[PDB]
Amino acid sequence: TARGFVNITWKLQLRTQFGCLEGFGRVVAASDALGCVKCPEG
Amino acid sequence: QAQNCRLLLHEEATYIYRKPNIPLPGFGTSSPSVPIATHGQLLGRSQAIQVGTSWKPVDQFLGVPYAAPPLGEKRFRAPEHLNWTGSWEATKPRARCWQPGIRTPTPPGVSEDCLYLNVFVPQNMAPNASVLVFFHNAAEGKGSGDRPAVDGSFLAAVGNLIVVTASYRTGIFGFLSSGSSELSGNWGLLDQVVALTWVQTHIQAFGGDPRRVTLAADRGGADIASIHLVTTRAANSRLFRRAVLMGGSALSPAAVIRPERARQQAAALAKEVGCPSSSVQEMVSCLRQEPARILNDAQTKLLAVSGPFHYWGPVVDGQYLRETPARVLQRAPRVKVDLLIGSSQDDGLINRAKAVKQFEE
Amino acid sequence: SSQGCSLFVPACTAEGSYEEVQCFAGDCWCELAGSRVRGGRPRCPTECEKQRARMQSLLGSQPAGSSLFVPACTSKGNFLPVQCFNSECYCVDTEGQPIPGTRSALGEPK
Amino acid sequence: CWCVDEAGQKLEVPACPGSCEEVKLRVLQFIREAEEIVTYSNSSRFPLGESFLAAKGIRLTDEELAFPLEKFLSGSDYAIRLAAQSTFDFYQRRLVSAYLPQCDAFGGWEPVQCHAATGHCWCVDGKGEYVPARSRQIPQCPTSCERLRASG
Amino acid sequence: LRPCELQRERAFLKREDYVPQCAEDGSFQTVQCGKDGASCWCVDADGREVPGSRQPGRPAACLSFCQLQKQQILLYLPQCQDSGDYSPVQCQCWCVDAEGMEVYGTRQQGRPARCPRSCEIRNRRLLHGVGDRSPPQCSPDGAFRPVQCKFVNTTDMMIFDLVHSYSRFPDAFVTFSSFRSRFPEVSGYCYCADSQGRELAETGLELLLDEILASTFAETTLYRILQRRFLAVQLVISGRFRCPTKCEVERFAATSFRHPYVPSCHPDGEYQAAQCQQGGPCWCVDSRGQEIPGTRQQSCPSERRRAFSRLRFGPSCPPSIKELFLDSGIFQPMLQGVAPESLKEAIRGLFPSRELARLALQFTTNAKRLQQNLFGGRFLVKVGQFNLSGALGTRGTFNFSHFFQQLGLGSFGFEVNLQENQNALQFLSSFLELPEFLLFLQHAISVPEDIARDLGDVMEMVFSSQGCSLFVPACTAEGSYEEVQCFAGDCWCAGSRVRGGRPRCPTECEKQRARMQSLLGSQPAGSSLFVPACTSKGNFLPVQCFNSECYCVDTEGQPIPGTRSALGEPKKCPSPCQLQAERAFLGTVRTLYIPQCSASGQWSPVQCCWCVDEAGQKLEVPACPGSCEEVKLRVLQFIREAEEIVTYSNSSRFPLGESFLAAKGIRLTDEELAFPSRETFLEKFLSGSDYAIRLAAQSTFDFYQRRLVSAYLPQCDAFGGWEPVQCHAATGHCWCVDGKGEYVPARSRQIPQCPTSCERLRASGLLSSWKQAGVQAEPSPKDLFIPTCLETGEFARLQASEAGTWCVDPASGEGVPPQCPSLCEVLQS
Amino acid sequence: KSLSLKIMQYFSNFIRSGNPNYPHEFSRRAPEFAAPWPDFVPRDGAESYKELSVLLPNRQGLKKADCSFWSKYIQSLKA
Amino acid sequence: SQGRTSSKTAFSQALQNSLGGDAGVQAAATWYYSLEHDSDDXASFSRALEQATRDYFIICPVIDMASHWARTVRGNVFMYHAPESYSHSSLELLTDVLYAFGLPFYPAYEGQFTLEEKSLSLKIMQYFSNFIRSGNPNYPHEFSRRAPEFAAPWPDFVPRDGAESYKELSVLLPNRQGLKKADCSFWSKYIQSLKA
Ligand SMILES: *[C@@H]1O[C@H](CO)[C@@H](O[C@@H]2O[C@H](CO)[C@@H](O)[C@H](O)[C@H]2NC(C)=O)[C@H](O)[C@H]1NC(C)=O
Ligand SMILES: *[C@@H]1O[C@H](CO)[C@@H](O)[C@H](O)[C@H]1NC(C)=O
Ligand SMILES: *[C@@H]1O[C@H](CO)[C@@H](O)[C@H](O)[C@H]1NC(C)=O
Ligand SMILES: *[C@@H]1O[C@H](CO)[C@@H](O)[C@H](O)[C@H]1NC(C)=O
Ligand SMILES: *[C@@H]1O[C@H](CO)[C@@H](O)[C@H](O)[C@H]1NC(C)=O
Ligand SMILES: *[C@@H]1O[C@H](CO)[C@@H](O)[C@H](O)[C@H]1NC(C)=O
Ligand SMILES: *[C@@H]1O[C@H](CO)[C@@H](O)[C@H](O)[C@H]1NC(C)=O
Repeated sequence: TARGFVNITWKLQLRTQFGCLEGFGRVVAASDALGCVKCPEG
Repeated sequence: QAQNCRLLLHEEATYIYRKPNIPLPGFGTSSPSVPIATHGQLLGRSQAIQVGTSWKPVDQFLGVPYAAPPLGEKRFRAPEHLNWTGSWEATKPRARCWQPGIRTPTPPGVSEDCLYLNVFVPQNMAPNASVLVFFHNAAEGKGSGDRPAVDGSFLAAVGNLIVVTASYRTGIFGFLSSGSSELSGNWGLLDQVVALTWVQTHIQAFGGDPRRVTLAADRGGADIASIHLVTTRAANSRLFRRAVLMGGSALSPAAVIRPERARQQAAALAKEVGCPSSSVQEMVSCLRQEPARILNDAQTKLLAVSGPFHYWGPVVDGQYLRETPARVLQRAPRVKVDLLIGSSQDDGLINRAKAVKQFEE
Repeated sequence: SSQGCSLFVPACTAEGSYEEVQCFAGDCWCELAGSRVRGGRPRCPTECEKQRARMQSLLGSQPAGSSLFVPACTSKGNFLPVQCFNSECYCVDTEGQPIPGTRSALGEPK
Repeated sequence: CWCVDEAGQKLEVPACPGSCEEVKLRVLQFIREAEEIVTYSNSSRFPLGESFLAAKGIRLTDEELAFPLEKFLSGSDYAIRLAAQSTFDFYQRRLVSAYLPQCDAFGGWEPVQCHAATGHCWCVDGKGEYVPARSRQIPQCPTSCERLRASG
Repeated sequence: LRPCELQRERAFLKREDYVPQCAEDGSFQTVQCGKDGASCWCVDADGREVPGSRQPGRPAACLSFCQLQKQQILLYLPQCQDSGDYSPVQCQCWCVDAEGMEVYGTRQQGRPARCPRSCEIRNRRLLHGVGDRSPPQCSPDGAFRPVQCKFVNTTDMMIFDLVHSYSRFPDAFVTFSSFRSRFPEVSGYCYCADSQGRELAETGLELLLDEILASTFAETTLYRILQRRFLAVQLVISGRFRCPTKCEVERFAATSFRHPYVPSCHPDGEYQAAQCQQGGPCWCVDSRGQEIPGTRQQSCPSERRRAFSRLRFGPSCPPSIKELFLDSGIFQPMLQGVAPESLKEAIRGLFPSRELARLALQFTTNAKRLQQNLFGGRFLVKVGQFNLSGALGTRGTFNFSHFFQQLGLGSFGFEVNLQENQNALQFLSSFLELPEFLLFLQHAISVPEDIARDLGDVMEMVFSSQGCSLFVPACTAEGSYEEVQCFAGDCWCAGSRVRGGRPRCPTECEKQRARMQSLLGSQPAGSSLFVPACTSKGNFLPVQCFNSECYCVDTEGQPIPGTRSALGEPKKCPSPCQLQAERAFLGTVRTLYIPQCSASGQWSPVQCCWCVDEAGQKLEVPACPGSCEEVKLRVLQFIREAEEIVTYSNSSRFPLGESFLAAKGIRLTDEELAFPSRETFLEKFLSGSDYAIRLAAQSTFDFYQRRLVSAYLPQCDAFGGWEPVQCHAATGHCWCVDGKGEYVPARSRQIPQCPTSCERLRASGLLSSWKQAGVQAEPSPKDLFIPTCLETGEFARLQASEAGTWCVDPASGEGVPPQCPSLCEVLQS
Repeated sequence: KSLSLKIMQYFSNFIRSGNPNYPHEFSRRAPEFAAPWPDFVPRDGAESYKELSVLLPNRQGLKKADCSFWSKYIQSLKA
Repeated sequence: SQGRTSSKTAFSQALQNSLGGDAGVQAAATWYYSLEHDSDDXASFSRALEQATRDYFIICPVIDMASHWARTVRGNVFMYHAPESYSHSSLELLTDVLYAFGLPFYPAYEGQFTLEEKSLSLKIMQYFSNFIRSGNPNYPHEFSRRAPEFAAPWPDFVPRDGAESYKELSVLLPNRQGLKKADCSFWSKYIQSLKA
């Protein structure tokens, strides 16, 4: 990080495979659209 | 297309609760029998107005008196509280004032008893709504007995405010002064400062707020209206917070007529109709007998700008107005009155006398 | 004939017949004044707009305080449904001609 | 027969679109026009000079060229968009988008409109007119009546 | 002081060959340096040097204190913010100051929602009883107010306690009259304070309180008056209505300590965009001073990108601030009566917060009276002429003696331009008693806080919009908004939009001409100043005169030494070719192309080799074409371009639509489309021009003619000279031209015969005696001759005149170096 | 009908707040229906007003030439 | 050079000398040209006073004479106006005498005049030579009405308010109409009436 930045991942909250914030959990949508609903009380 | 209202909030919130508006005693039905104190019920009517595709119900109290009908011996003297009682049928626009150049025979709905103010209050709105006392003398043609000349329901609805549309007597009837101690005055300016105390007192009965009145006035009658921005009231009871003068100002050349001009500007009238212009007491006591038709065929004759061009306006009388408006405006401000002043290019001293020329022809 | 009057080519309709809307280099005008619209296309003045402009120009001659008929046109250019002159309004057809009947006075729903 | 909008203007039983679907057929037609350009270029029966010359409003008539563009002659922003879509496509899809509104099943505008790609999901009234951002929780906005009721 | 300054001060006095550079906050700079920038080694807060760093130069962004303390533990872990500094709350989930040692009472199970700033701790730490009993004035965000003010008991010189006196006697502070009647022997004392609240050096200014409900005394009108006076006195001292900023304290300290890295800043106060350490690398820097992660060694491309998105959407300036401030005269009179800086900060010192300006503008109702209320009198005007020095000012810590010893009777490295400060302070005075100012506050208060944090930032964004469809800007390398933007035929460089052709940028000459013309409008009538004259293209005219003294000028309008003759006498001064020669000589030996000019001064035909026209402009041993051969090569190249277009289309290599985009100047770039000659073709159309239209028309005609199943090239003689009679070669209307292709005044019979270059010239010289020079150097009226033409048309070999005869070449009436050279003989050389 | 509905809001904001741009005297949210109505300041540099035309554009110097004749010259001639 | 320069007295004196030398005419001119004689800045007072003196002395009388020469017909009239040119001070000659006499072509002033100026001067020299020869700048011979080719025709000055044309001695040499209608209307009608 001292330079302004083994497995290194630079995940940006809003190559380059989309994901989502942990606790939401992605959807069958693989890689494109809308995805990663908020996980319900279940 | 459609009017889309929505609240303003200082910051997001989860639950938002709004308390519904409770109509004041009298409203809610389609005959809003408003009880105004020390008189009784003042029952008007309701009408639904369309602006976009959406309608707003607006209560309309057309023809609410604010002064005894200046007929007969109450002609060239200041107005006074009508002292009515019981139930007023404020559901039909009333007769409009006599104006220069009224086509003969006198058309329907023109008479000296023209001191009536229409009130247009939307159905239900905020507790302390604002008011707009628009001083407008309807023209000869506008108005069909069912509807007022300037409806004002449409400004009331798209502003959520009350719109009082007062009329007032103008011409000789309003302003036949003689600069002297016996007949000087601006009766039409004294009876449009009585349509503002009425709005001061009995507008709480409607949804209005006495502290937010807004004295407006149109072409030519905004030189008369703007004399309130320079007259000194008691200064404890202001009669308006703002002023929307459309087409005039206190500073115009003819905003007030000089006494020596006024004194002779009525001697011409008195001679013209046939009265003896020897002394005011004997002169005015003769005009008080002349029918309005004969007395308004005279002013239109004197008022044409190719011969005399006798314009009648607010004299200075010491009691109500004491100093010329140019000299009053030199003094320092005492109360901050906003102002939305303006004019139109279609205006013009010959356009306002349009009715007089058609009479001269 | 000299009255009035770079790399521009005019368009042509069938059998000569100078085409209405001539375009060039981002301009397009239908010449006649008040037609240059930079980008897009202009609309040829409808019959209404021609009568409006003529009557407006003729208005300048009339003495102040007097008025005459200046038909009002919609945004596209059609005559308004109702044309008033002086307290007497008549509903007009497409080319601004009064419809028989329907000549009520001003200030009453029609 | 055919069907027109409430102004009477021609609209290309012939039951035909609602508030939005017509606004969507325009976008569908637009992409169709853009693809028509790319395939004409691929077939190569038009010169570049023709496109430019039309851009300047100097199209050539087949009457003076008996040997054998309405999109471009009118130098309108729609033509600019169409040409830009055409050229972007050609290069992109030779070696190797347009916002069409989301609609409901009955042809009425869906309350919440999304750009479908890095979307800034605004929401529209019952006639597609936007009513007042890559934000989380793509906003929920009122249907046609929940807007009328909230106002009323 | 702090762990540093004690070490720092000691080194300076002792002269040890290293001074431990430490910034504001009295904390060691992460990257120290040696006595002469030889080897900058980076250290930690204690002052130890990291063993793995001694490199010469500047270490590449050495690790910050938080991590340099974090990784120590590994051989609780601090949570270092992205900037490398401690997070405000560590995590028992307590929170910490900006040094590492936790604030006292903050140990909690969960994260505190918000725990105090650097000031609120000092105030609370004052009630607990460690420090002099005078609470520092805290900014609402929690930081120290820039201008601290602590009263002083004039007797025995002990600070006047305020946590007690204000607590018990809060009414005494309602006004200055009340205060004096309760604590007569108190004389205020205002000073600037750094980020840590520590008193700055030699900036205290002991006011006088003799002649001039809230809480905390940091909101009472006493303070706000007592610091508006201090800032006013500072405007004279320093020139800016504010205390020295975080940058300037470091720069003054760096200049005073003469260490290698002296930070660079501009009177705005913010850190300069790029600070260049002397004796090593430079680098960009942010507002806080943190080096950008790598820059060791403007807004077009974003705007370009955004415009493209608006195209991608397919079919289907600040907000409301230009037409309330700039349109109406609520702003225009504000600047006129110095600098935006002195006007930016003259409304942070006044009205520190928007909730105050609202109060101020409702209790004044009188523009003239405003300056009386704010400063408790006519202070600042009394400050311009130094009437304060005896009235209010007093022995504090600024040494007005030394300040005046350089004057007639700077603070933090500020050069004192005393006349400008007196002008600037006066400017505020009239600006403050200005009726339009009250309206400005009424509007500046309204603007949403998100776009303007405070009234100071309100004012920039309205300065920034002083002037202020489907267009995409072009872009050069590294942003660099391109000079000439084209769209839909328009092309504008930015007061000149011209249709069609690509416009020309205003040369330096034209810019100077316009500036001096505008400055002429101010000058009184009958007086004049220098307005340099520019040629058609834009170059400076060879001779520039001012008044009876004319000096020939070089390329960029700089007088040449010598040649300063008086007006009205022939001045022969370097030809444009020789000026370009000297300019290129200087330019090309100053970086460590040569135009060589004919002896007469004109551009030599061959330049290098290659050949150019008489103006010296580049023209595509190489023999050069004649007057018409070049005009023919142009047409040949044009037909070649048209065929290139047709055979590009026949290759289906170019999208049908792109050629349209060029007409609208939206040629898109291959930086954003790296898939691909594509650019080369689009250069022809991009600048929508008559040439482009002609080329497109020719290409289309060719494509639709020769796909299934012209251009007038001029006729020329054997020597490249224009033929007298030019025919269109097909249904010809055979006009005839002069000796340089310029037409001189129909499918007629007997195609016209028109005179050669000399029969025309001889006929002219016979009819009207417009003779021709023989020597070209101020010929006497005898050196002139009427050309003698032999029969067929060419110039006679030998041309005579009353003064003598000379041999000329029959091609053109131009002499030759000498019997008499004949055509083939002159062509031999 | 659409221009009139932008001027019934300038004249209703004024009746309510005293400043046609803002409908509430305790909320300075800028207006969106039409362009801001600038306060009239008498300075000759710019004394803006509102041209009640279709676009509702602000202008300046209503009648500089003609109302300097009456206000400055003729008023002098009155003496 | 003599030392005495502008002062408070001069401001109200100069205006009086230049425009008066009357009391009502001065008020009218002071309003019309906004000559704030009290304002103590020669930079602006003088710049607004040169305009008044130019209108009164230099440019309206050369329109009054043109109109009176055309009306009570005394022969052709051709009016020209040479717009303000900021370039050539240090020549005590204005842009219509240093174009009508070929100042650009002088050997002394070589390199001081752009080729645009030299071409314009040549066109204007042709206009003035045509006038000197034939009496009508368009036609160089009084017995041949061939239209001029060098520049646009110079229209005869007819005093009708509908169109009273003149030639603007600028680079393009365009014809214009109504040289100074407002200001010379002021001076010729209002002030002249006010003289009585
Ligand atoms: C210089 O400052 C002195 C003292 O501050 C001024 O003297 C005061 O003047 C004001 C009004 O100008 C009076 O209200 C005070 O009573 C005066 N006080 C004293 C002690 O003299 C002085 O006016 C300022 N100006 C000059 C020119 O000296
Ligand atoms: C109204 O009635 C009251 C008595 O209640 C009386 O004193 C007053 O004079 C009356 N006003 C008029 C106009 O009669
Ligand atoms: C607002 O409304 C109530 C009645 O609903 C009125 O009594 C009150 O006085 C009004 N507000 C003020 C400040 O008067
Ligand atoms: C159309 O483009 C495609 C994609 O590059 C290409 O395969 C094909 O050859 C083109 N059409 C023809 C007839 O070449
Ligand atoms: C200031 O010093 C004197 C010294 O005797 C002290 O008594 C006095 O109380 C101090 N000032 C105040 C206001 O207390
Ligand atoms: C003020 O400046 C001079 C400059 O040398 C210094 O000697 C003197 O001690 C200073 N006076 C004070 C009170 O600091
Ligand atoms: C275009 O190409 C075809 C073959 O692909 C050829 O027969 C034709 O002559 C070419 N036309 C031109 C103008 O090059």
